[PDB]
Amino acid sequence: QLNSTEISELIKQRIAQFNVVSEAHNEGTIVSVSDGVIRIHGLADCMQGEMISLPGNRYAIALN
Amino acid sequence: MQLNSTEISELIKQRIAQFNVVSEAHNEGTIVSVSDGVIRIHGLADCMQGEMISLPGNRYAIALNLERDSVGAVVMGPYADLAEGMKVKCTGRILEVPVGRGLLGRVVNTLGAPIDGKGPLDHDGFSAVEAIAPGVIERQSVDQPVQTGYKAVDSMIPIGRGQRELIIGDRQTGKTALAIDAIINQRDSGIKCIYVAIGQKASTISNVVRKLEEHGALANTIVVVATASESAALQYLAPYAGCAMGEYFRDRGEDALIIYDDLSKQAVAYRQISLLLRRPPGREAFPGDVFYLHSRLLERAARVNAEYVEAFTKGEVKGKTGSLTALPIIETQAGDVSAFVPTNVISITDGQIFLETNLFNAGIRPAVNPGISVSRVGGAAQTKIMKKLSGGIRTALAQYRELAAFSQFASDLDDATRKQLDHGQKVTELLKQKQYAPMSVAQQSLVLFAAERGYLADVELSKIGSFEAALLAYVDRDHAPLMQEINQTGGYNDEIEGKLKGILDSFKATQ
Amino acid sequence: EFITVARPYAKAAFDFAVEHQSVERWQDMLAFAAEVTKNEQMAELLSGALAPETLAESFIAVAGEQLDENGQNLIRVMAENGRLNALPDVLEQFIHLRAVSEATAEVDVISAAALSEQQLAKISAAMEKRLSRKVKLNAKIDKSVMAGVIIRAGDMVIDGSVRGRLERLADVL
Amino acid sequence: MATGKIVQVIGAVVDVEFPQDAVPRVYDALEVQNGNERLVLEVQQQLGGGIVRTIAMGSSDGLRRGLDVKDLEHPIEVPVGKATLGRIMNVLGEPVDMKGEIGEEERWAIHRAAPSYEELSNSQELLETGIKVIDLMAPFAKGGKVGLFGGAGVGKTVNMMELIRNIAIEHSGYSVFAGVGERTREGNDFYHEMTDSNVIDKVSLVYGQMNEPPGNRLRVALTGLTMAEKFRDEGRDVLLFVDNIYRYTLAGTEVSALLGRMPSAVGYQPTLAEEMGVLQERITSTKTGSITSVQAVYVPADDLTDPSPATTFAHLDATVVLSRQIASLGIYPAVDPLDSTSRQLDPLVVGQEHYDTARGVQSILQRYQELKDIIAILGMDELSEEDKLVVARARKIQRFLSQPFFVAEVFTGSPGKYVSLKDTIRGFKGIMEGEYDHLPEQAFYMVGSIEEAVEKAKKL
Amino acid sequence: TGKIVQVIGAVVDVEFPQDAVPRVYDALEVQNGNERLVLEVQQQLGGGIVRTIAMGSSDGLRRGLDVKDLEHPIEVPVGKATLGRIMNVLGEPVDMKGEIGEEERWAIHRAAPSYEELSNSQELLETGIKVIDLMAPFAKGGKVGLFGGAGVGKTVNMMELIRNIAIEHSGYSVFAGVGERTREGNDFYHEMTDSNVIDKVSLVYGQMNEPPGNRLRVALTGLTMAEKFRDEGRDVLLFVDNIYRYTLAGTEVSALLGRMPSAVGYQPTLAEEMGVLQERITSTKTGSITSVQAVYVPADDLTDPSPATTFAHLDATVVLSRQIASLGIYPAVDPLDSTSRQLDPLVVGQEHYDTARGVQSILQRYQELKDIIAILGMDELSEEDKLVVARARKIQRFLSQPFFVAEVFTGSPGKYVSLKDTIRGFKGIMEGEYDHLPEQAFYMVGSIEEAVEKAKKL
Amino acid sequence: AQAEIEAERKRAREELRKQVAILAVAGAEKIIERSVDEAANSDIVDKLVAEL
Amino acid sequence: AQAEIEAERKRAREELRKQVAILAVAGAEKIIERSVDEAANSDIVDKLVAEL
Ligand SMILES: Nc1ncnc2c1ncn2[C@@H]1O[C@H](COP(=O)(O)OP(=O)(O)OP(=O)(O)O)[C@@H](O)[C@H]1O
Ligand SMILES: Nc1ncnc2c1ncn2[C@@H]1O[C@H](COP(=O)(O)OP(=O)(O)O)[C@@H](O)[C@H]1O
Ligand SMILES: Nc1ncnc2c1ncn2[C@@H]1O[C@H](COP(=O)(O)OP(=O)(O)O)[C@@H](O)[C@H]1O
Ligand SMILES: [Mg+2]
Ligand SMILES: [Mg+2]
Repeated sequence: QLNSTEISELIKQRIAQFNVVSEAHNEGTIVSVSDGVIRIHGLADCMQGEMISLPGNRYAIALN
Repeated sequence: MQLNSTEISELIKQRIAQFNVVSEAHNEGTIVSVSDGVIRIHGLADCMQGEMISLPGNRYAIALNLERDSVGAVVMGPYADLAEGMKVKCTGRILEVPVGRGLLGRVVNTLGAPIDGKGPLDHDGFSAVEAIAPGVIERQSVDQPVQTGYKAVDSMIPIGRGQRELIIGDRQTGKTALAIDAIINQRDSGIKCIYVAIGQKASTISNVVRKLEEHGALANTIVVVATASESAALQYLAPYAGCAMGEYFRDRGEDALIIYDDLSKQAVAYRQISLLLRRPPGREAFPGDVFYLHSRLLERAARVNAEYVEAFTKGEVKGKTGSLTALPIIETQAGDVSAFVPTNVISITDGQIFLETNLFNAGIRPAVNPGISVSRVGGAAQTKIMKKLSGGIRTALAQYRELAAFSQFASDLDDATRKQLDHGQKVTELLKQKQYAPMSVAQQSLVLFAAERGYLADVELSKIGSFEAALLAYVDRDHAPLMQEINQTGGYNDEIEGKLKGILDSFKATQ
Repeated sequence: EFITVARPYAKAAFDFAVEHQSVERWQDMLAFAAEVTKNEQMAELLSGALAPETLAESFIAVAGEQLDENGQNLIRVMAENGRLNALPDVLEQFIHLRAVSEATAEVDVISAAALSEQQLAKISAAMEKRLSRKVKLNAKIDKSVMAGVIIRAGDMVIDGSVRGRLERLADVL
Repeated sequence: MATGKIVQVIGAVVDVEFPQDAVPRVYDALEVQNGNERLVLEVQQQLGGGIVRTIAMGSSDGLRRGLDVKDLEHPIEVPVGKATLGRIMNVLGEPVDMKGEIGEEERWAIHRAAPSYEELSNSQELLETGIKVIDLMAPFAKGGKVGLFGGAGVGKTVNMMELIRNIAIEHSGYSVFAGVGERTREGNDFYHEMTDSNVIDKVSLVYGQMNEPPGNRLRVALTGLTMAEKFRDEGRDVLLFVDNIYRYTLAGTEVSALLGRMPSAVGYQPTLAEEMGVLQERITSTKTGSITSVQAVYVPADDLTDPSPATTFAHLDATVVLSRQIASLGIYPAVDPLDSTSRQLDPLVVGQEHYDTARGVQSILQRYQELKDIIAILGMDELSEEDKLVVARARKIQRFLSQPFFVAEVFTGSPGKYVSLKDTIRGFKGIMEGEYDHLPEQAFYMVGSIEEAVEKAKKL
Repeated sequence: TGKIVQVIGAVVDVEFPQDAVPRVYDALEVQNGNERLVLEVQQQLGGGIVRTIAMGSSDGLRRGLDVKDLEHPIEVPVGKATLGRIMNVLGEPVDMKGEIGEEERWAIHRAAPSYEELSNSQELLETGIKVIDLMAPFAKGGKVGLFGGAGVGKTVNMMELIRNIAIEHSGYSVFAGVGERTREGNDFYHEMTDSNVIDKVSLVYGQMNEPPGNRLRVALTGLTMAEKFRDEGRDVLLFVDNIYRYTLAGTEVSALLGRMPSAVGYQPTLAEEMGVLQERITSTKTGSITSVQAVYVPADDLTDPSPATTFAHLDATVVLSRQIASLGIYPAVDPLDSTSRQLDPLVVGQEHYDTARGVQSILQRYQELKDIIAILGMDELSEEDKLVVARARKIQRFLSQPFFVAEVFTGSPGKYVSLKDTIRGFKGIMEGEYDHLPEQAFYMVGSIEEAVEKAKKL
Repeated sequence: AQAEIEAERKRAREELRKQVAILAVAGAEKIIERSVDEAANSDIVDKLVAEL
Repeated sequence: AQAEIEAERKRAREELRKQVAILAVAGAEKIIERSVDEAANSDIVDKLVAEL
């Protein structure tokens, strides 16, 4: 039994509104960083192989 | 007379009087799981890693994990009778062991509980089982010899106070023989000895203790034992409990000697503890940190300088350097010194004595294989006389043992290789020695003179043992005081070399 | 056991209830939701491989005691992840977080025989100095101890039982 | 009354759920009615929540979830004592021959601690088997372990019967034979080979052969051991045979895989050395008695480095190797003197005369090996007259290692002999040092002592 | 501000407020009893949790302790003031002298120099060791690696290189002891101090006593000091006492950081952990680092992932072997496996190159004959293959040399052999002009003249 | 042989001490269970609450 | 010497029986700060003497 990026304040948001108010599908937020892999939460419209643009001028490739 | 009931009764009465009826607050938890020796405790908010947790009965568990919600611990004893729901209590203590000079001559469980029937310990407080060795600036270079009894190791593989020196070989090769013959010899040289038996058969341990008592050595040794039956956690933690007792003498400016009977069986017990906790194994299925296991252990065998002893002992002891010598024993399958764990340990110690089973079966005992055995401190750990007489002898025999295997058919310079593989072979015939017969440095020194200076070119192999048996009595009759003189001092002079030829000649002409 | 996966949901529900002052309603809502999870016919459904939204909507139907927006939204979030069985633990950790925030404690006092109701006052007063919290005693009677008293407050115990004294002496010898 | 309920069933593993306060301890037994007949479960692990994971001492087909499980408060208990002599029992100590109830008076739990350090016997004695080859080349320590590396066709079981007999008649001990995971056919024909040599009255049998579930083959070794421990407590000297220790290791590996523990060195369980030591450590001498053991060993892939052989060899004291060749010569027992070994052969323990005599006969035989190698290629005449002498003496020694067993009379008709160690020393001292050179080599074959070889020669 | 929430071995988990979470590689501080413990954060997990490695003994840590977020990476003293002194991994002074009077502190995590800045230098560097500078010569500013199992002589060789280069060299020098014996660090510290070269050497020690965090990060500290000396415009010597312990300390920590195992239990990031270090130890246009690295080979297996991924990062690779040391032939270098980038006709000249290639050719032809020699004996050899075998064994002996630091082991005094003096001797042995001497005439001598002499005395 | 006698002395002495010690605790337990009465129980608890 | 050990053992055992009744009482009255009379417990101490 282990969590899957269900964490206090995201859950609280969903408590107050389960049907997320329509939000940009063209952006998300980093939730984890390790060894060169970042986990992003959101990005409903991300496509596999797409380039994701980070602060600074850097990019990541969406693979999972 | 000395079973006075008054003595016993006052012993008990003093404890009854020395009893604190006062209640104390403590932190509590519940056992939630039990399997294969691992406990999973829920609660213990105030548990700290490495701590001793006390279970019902009188037994302890060691905390290995502090998960977000549960404490993972291993049980140091029989675990079968625990059950979910039982309460446990957190002591305030990181794992501890009784230490002192009162342990000398006692057989002791790895937790310090005496297992000979002789009753409670007298001891000078407790010492933490897990520690970090003295740093680079607290050490000193090893400069004092530790005489075993054996011509082979005292001359080819010298050992010094503060050194760590692996004994490695196959099974039934004389590893334990050599180690307890090293103990027995310190009987009379102010070194305290310690013998840790890990995973051995209980009858063999009783036999070893009986032999130590036979030769009068037991009064000077601590015996820590964790037999093949006992829980893997006790075998895993046995040698740290032994080093915790050896370090008592080191930090007080004395000298000690410690023998880990099988550090292969400690590695196996740790591999078990580690696979039962689901850790990903590596080469040969050993855990990732099986190097760090032996590393943080043997790095405690050290020599510490006078300032460290002063600082530690609060100025009680001045101008003395303590030390702790180690002789770990490793076991190799089929003569493989290039396995995972034997090579992990060859990499931590300051040398190795490799006992080869071919030499051992051919009667060459101790079966020291030169050219695989080495001493990384070298001559600096010998007496001056021995340091001069021995020299390159081990590389001489490494030469010889390639050359005699290549020239399996025939030879060249037949006269030259005749007088070479005469002595390069009568050396091997010379260094063999009986068990329980140690011979002082004086006796080993003139023998290495005889061998090294060419006097044995005049003798057939079958005569060597007779030759030495006669010479060591000759010099006990005629040159009686030079022996006393070399035993005290390192003793080398051109006077001594001249007199040591005058010793040869007067005997060589009168066997 | 769901002790570890309950923590996020307990904290989120408590924070939400605190902001909106309805802590006392949220505790009742969680108590009822945990009670419907123990039912014989529902605990069968929760084990099936129903899709999350269908399991939630068939679980929501069995509870009209939930404030329609947020109390049901918690159920929906939990059902997404497949954690509805964690409710009986979200409840207990909610109660614990509440007791922390309201600085309250509940200490058990175990005795060989009931105390004089003047003793209890002193014990409670002393504990309220041992702890910052307002205490609530729940004394009990046990015959294994035979004199003195055990005070257990969370996972800290203060043991003054004669039984403990005997079995602590026996080890001195 | 019964308080648990089955929760999972997977192969031989069963998980049962108890009330939170009444969870069974580890190694406690449980029982359930698997249809018409009860089935016994042994607890292995306590998982969280009152669930306890067990292994069935029987086939687990037919088990439903929700079956009621009854908690026996104690480990598996077996009948012990004199009542079990000549009876066959399975892991649970149930009689498995057809002769009815065992009349035992007492039952012991099979899980036990090894003798404490202060119980061990303060001396190092030897066991006199009465077989010349064994007593000379590979003496048995009283309370030791002994490996038996013979193959098949060489007469392992007739040697076992010879020991079972001699340790009952010459000493006054009993014996136990634990069949760990071996062919049923062998067990049946062994039970018959004993019943018609009258030794069956002096041995206790327990059998967990290959057909049985893993839980049976795992513990059956402990049942035999806890019967031998009962005979030991009575002050006797016992002899415990384990028909294959390798199959005990393999049953451990199977059960370990069933429980889901991570694989260790070559696939073996992680607990390998502890599982072996907790068995091998219970059989030792003791101030009141002793258990000796003769254990058939099998080496996988002929690899003496494999973890299972490597772990067992740490516990063996002696080691007798049987040879097809020595049997093809018609010499029995077929023990090989050059590969057989014992670590009791040292002057400090066995004495200087015995040690040097054994080393003597060994040197003679291993020289005769190279001589007989020469002969086959260059013919006999190439040999010196010293070499012809060594051949003539080696052949006499090789004969004199034969013996007539009491148990072999069915075969050889000659009455058996029990040869004291003294006599073996005298005889081999003789043959080596040139005495008895004057009488023929057949005067030594299947004789007994040497004061009988002179009398066989007298009239040969 | 943070709380501890887990303690597994050497890795600690800490929980921070949602907006205060530290960055990767920042340093945190805890008060472990009457001690101050430093944690370096490795990963940011979700929810303000951050996972760290303890730069100290992990024992005694409770859950719920308060940890303080220092807002900067681990920083170490650097520059001229760090010279002639021993330092911790955390930059703390570890000899009993006073504090380090440094003017500047640098973070131990840095990017490697740009490709545009690198520099290339064919300037050969002489070492008085026959085998090393016949077979595998190296250059000023290049990397050297000594590969070997346990106990074959890759520390004695490094101390002889220190003797032959780092006393006869003007610039500063740095020594990093990563995961090795403290006895030898003490012996080295006193060998320096008792010859007054200590005050041009900077030492860092993370020896094998210490928990994984120290052995993991202690290499970057030595590199940071060397990089400071490089950027000042100097040229530096950097000796690393066992770089294998830098990745083993990563394997120990890896599984606790929640990363799936890889080929032989190694961390999945082995090649990146190794590259991001080995890439900053290089010379550049502004100054040069010359280095020697001891590289342990586990179980003597040269195809293990950790040695295998290192060969690509070195210019000169000297491969020691046990099957030679156990002949008593020291230094136990294997000439059929040692190699250098610098061994070109255009760099060392045609005669040096040609001698080296002829020596490899002979020793290889000798390897090919060992199986037939072992089965059928030496008499079945062609009449000229016996000559190949004799010259190969003579060459194997002559590759041996007595070192000045190995006097303690063998008594015999050290020798220094110049390059001009060794290619001459090997050209002689190959051309057959010493076929009349016995093999033993060559064992453990200096130049070829000392062999021609030793033959007189047998 | 002399050391082997000293060991036996020590060991018999220890055994003889063990017996008396466990009888001391068992006896104290029986006495306690026989002697307690409500005033003594209150005397214990009322003291422990003061150091609480 | 073993026989002298056995003699001394029987002797001291017959001595200790006096003491066990002392130790049990001292222990009980240590564990409870209330001192206690003998008579109420007589057959307990008398059995303690005997059962050694
Ligand atoms: N110097 C010696 N001379 C003659 N025999 C010896 C000598 N040293 C040891 N032995 C013999 O070798 C045998 C085995 O020795 P020992 O038990 O010490 O080896 P070991 O390595 O301890 O074996 P194990 O590893 O199984 O414990 C002993 O019986 C001993 O008698
Ligand atoms: N001591 C002996 N005396 C006579 N014949 C023997 C003896 N030992 C073995 N044999 C012969 O060898 C056979 C071995 O058969 P058996 O005991 O069943 O061996 P295994 O069980 O190993 O196959 C005997 O049946 C007999 O023919
Ligand atoms: N030139 C040499 N002459 C003699 N012995 C040497 C020489 N070089 C190395 N050795 C031997 O090599 C052994 C291995 O030591 P060391 O170099 O420290 O191994 P490691 O490289 O694992 O640290 C030493 O104990 C020493 O005897
Ligand atoms: Mg041994
Ligand atoms: Mg080194």
